[PDB]
Amino acid sequence: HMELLKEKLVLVTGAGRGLGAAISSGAAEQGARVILVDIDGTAAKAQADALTAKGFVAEGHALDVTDRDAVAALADDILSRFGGLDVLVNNAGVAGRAAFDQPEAVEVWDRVIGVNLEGAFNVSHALVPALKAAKGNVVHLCSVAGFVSGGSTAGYVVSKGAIRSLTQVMARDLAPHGIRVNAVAPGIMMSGGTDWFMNRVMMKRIGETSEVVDPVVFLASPMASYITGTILPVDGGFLAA
Amino acid sequence: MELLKEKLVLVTGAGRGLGAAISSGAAEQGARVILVDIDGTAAKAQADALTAKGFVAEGHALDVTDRDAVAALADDILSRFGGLDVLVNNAGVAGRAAFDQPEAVEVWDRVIGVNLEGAFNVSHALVPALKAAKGNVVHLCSVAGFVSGGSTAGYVVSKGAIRSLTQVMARDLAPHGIRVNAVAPGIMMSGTDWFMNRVMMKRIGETSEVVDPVVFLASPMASYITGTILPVDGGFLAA
Amino acid sequence: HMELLKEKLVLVTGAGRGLGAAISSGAAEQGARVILVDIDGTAAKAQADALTAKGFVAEGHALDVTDRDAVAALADDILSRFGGLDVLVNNAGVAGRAAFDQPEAVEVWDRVIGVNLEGAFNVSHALVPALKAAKGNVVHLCSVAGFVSGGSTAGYVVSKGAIRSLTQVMARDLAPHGIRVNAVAPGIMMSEMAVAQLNRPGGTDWFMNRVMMKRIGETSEVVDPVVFLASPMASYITGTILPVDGGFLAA
Amino acid sequence: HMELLKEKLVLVTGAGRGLGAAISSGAAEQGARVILVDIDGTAAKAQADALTAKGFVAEGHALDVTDRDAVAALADDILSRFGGLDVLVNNAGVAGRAAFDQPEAVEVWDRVIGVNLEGAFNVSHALVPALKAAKGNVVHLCSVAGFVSGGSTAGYVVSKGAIRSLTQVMARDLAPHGIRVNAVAPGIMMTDWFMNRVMMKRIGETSEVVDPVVFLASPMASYITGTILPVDGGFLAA
Repeated sequence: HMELLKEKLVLVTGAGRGLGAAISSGAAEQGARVILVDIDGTAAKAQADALTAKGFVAEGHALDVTDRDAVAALADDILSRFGGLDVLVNNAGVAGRAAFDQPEAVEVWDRVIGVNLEGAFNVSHALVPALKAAKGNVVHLCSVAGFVSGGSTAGYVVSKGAIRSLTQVMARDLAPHGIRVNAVAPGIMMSGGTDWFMNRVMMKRIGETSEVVDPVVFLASPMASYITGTILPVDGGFLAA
Repeated sequence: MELLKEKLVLVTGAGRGLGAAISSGAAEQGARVILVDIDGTAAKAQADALTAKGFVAEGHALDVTDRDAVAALADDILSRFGGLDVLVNNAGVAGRAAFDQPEAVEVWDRVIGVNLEGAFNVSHALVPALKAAKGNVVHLCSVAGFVSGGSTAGYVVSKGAIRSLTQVMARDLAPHGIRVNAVAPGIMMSGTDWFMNRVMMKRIGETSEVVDPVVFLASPMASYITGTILPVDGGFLAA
Repeated sequence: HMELLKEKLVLVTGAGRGLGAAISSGAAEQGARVILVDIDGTAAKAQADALTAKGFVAEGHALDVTDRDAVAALADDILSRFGGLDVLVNNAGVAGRAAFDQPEAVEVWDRVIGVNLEGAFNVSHALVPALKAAKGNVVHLCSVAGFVSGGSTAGYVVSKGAIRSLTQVMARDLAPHGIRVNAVAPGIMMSEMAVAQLNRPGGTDWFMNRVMMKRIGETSEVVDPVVFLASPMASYITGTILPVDGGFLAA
Repeated sequence: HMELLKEKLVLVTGAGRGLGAAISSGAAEQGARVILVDIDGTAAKAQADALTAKGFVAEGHALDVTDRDAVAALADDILSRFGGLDVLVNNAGVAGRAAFDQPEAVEVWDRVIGVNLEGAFNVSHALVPALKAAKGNVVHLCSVAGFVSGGSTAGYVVSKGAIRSLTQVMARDLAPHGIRVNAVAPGIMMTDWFMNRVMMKRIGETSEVVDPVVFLASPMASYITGTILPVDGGFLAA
C-alpha cells in the first residue's frame, strides 16, 4: 500500500526470472502497470500472468535486447498503445567465467558486452521518445564491478563500468527533457565462487532480492526527484570496505 | 508510508532549515522525533509544532562541540528510551575564505569543529543506544565531499571527512547491526554559480527532495545499504 | 637524457598523428625502441622515419585496431621478432558529436565504442603473451570523460568509463604475471586543437570553464605522465587511472 | 641522475625516519636542497647531516606540526633566508589502534586528526607566501584509507579522506598563483586487510613511494593538480 509508482507504466527487461521478475513484482506492488520482457518470452508471460492473477496490471513479451529491429518495434508499440513510458529498468544481463589471459575471454567478452552494454544502449536509445512524452526515468543495473574489479570476468567488469558512464551521459542529455537516469550497483544477491564478495561485505551476508528491488523502486519514484546521473551501491558495505 | 513507524529518531541542527524538515518528514513517516539544535528555543518551537499536529516530538538545546553536553544527551536517551533507532547528523556551518587568506584559519577551525568534530562527538556518544536498538546513522555529506566546488576549505575538508567517517563507522558498527550512510546534497533551498552551471536539472533542490532520500536511507528499504554516500544533487557530480 | 625507458620495446597505437605521435617521440627520447602503428600506415611510417632520421630506433606499420586478424598478426610478429613487449600504449581513439536523443547517436556510438573500447580490448588481449614474456606494462588512454560526462558524446564517455574498468580488471588478471596496467585520463591537450577547421567555436568551453589551470595542456604534459607510468618509477602502481587535466576533475 | 628537482628547495615534514627520511634523500638525489623537519629534531638533524656528508645541501630542525607558533616561525625563517619554497611534502603523520565503539577511540581520534589533518593544514597554510614566491607545489601524504575504510582506526581513515579533500580545495585556491597541489595514496608501507586485496601481493618498498612523490613534485607533472595518485599495488582497483 506504499504506492510509490501509482499508475506508472514500467518496462523491465530480463523480467522472466531472478531479479528482473522481482523488480517487476515489486513495481506492481507499488502501483505500477508493468511490461515484462525477456529473451524467454514464455517466462516473461508466465511472470506477467502470475501478476495479473494477484490483481496487478501486467503483460509479457519476448525481447532480444541485442536485436535493434525488435527493440525499435517494442518502442513503437509502447508509444502507440500507451503514449509514453514512465520507467525503464534495464535489467537484462549475463555474466561469464574467463581470466583475461585466456583465449576464452574473447567469446565471454563479446557475449557479455553484447547484452549488458550494447543491449542497454539499444533499449535506452529506442525508448527516448516514449520517456520524453511521459517525463519518465531510467534505472540501469550497474554493479560493484563498475567501481572495482572484484571477481567477475573482464567483459562483465567493463560492461558495468560502461553502464556507470552511460548513466552519467544519458542523465546529461535527457535532463532538458525532464528524464532522470540512475543506476543501482548491487553486489551478490540471492537470485568458493563468491568468496571475493563474502570476504569483504560488511554485513557478512548475501542481499535478499527484495533488498535490491526496494532501492530500484526508490530511484524510479518521486522520492528521488532530485537524483539523476547517480549510481547507488546496494552491497552490504562492500565498496566501503 | 509508515517507513519509520514508532522508530525513535534524533536529528541535530533541527531548529531550522533541512534539520527541521528532516524532523517533520520522519514524524510524517511515523517516527518519534528528538530535535536538538544550538538554539534550544528553535528546537522546542519545531518540536511543539509537531506536537500540535499530533506527532510525538521533543526539543532540546545541544552544542555538538561540547562533549560533556553530548554525553549527557546520549545518557538521557539510553536511560529514558533504551535505545535509538536513527541518528541524523545534520548540524553544520559554513563560511567564506580563500585558502591564501589569513581569515581561512578562523573559518577552518569553526567549520571543522561543528561539521566534523561535532559529528564525531554525537556519533560516538550514541553508539550504545544505537547498539541497543540496532539503529542506523545518516550523515549529512555534500557534493563538496567529492569535488572542491565553491565552498571554503574547512567545509570541503569537513565533508570529505564525513564521507570517510561514513565508511569507517559502517565497518566498525556492522557487527552490531548498525548501518551508517550519508546523503550528499548540492546547494539547498534551506555566488552559487559554480553549482548552477553544472547541475543537470538547472534548479536548486527542494528541501523535501533531500528529506525523502534521508528517510529512504533510514528505513528498511535500505536494509542492504551501508557505508554508502548518496548524491542528491540534480546531476551535479555526473556533469 | 632521463633514460626512463632505456632499451625497452614500446608499441603505440594511433601513433601517426597527435598525442600518439608525441608519445612515440617521448618514449624514444627516454631510450625506447618504438613500434608506431596507425590506421594510416603511411602516417605511422612518416612518424617512424622522422624518429629514425633523428637518430632513434623506430618502425611504422598500418594497423586497424578493430580487425582482430590484423591485431593477431602484429602480436605474432612482435613475439617472433622481439620475444616480448615491454610497453603497450593503447592510444588509438576517436570521438564524435551527437546528443543521446538524436538518431545520429547510434552511428557515432558504434564507431567510437568500436575503436576506443573494442580496439583497446583487441590489442590488449592479443599482446598478453608478449607482455608476459617481457613482464611489460600497459598504459591505456582514458579521459576525464571516464569520470564525468563533460562535453563528450555518449559513445566517447562510455568508452572511456569502460577503459577505466578495463584498466582495473586487466591489472587484476595480469598482476600475477608481473604486468602492470594503468591509464592516464587527460583533459584537452594541444594536439587535439591542431586542425583549426575542426575546432568548433565554444567547443572547449565545457573543459575551460572548469579547469583550474585555465589553459589547455601542452601535449608534452600528457606524454610525461605516460612515460612515468610506463617506467620503474611506477613499479608499485597498477590498476590506477591518473588524471592529467589541469585540475578539472578536482573542481 | 635525472635531476627532476635540480636546485629546488624542498621542505619535508616527518623527515627524521621512515618514508619522510627517504623522500628527503630521494629529493637530494634528484638535485634538491632539502629542509628536513621532524617532531624529533635530533633525528631530523641526523638525517640532514648524513646528506651533508655526501655533499648534498641539507639542514634539519625540530618541528611540531601541531604548534601553530612553531610552524609560523619556520615559515618566516624560510621566507627570510630563501625567499620561497619550491616543494612542500606533508609527510608528518601518526596512526593508532581503536575500534569506533571503544572509549579509547576518542583519544586516538584526537591524536591522529591533530597530526595528520590539522598539522597538514597548519604547515600548508603557513607556507603559502613562500610557495607563491617560488610558484612551488605541494605533495600531501594521503592513503588508500582516504578512499575505503580498510583496516585503520577511524581517526586515521577520516584524516586521510580529509587530506584527499584538502588536496582538491588547496589546488583550487592556489592555482591562480601557479601552485600545484597533489597527493600520493600509499597502502601499508615498509595487515591481512591490505595483503589479501593488493594485486601485487607485496608491500611496497619505500623507494616506490618516493619516486611517485618526486614525479608529482617535478615538471613531469606540470599539468597535474588536485590529484591523488594511489601507490598501492592495485589495492584500490581490486
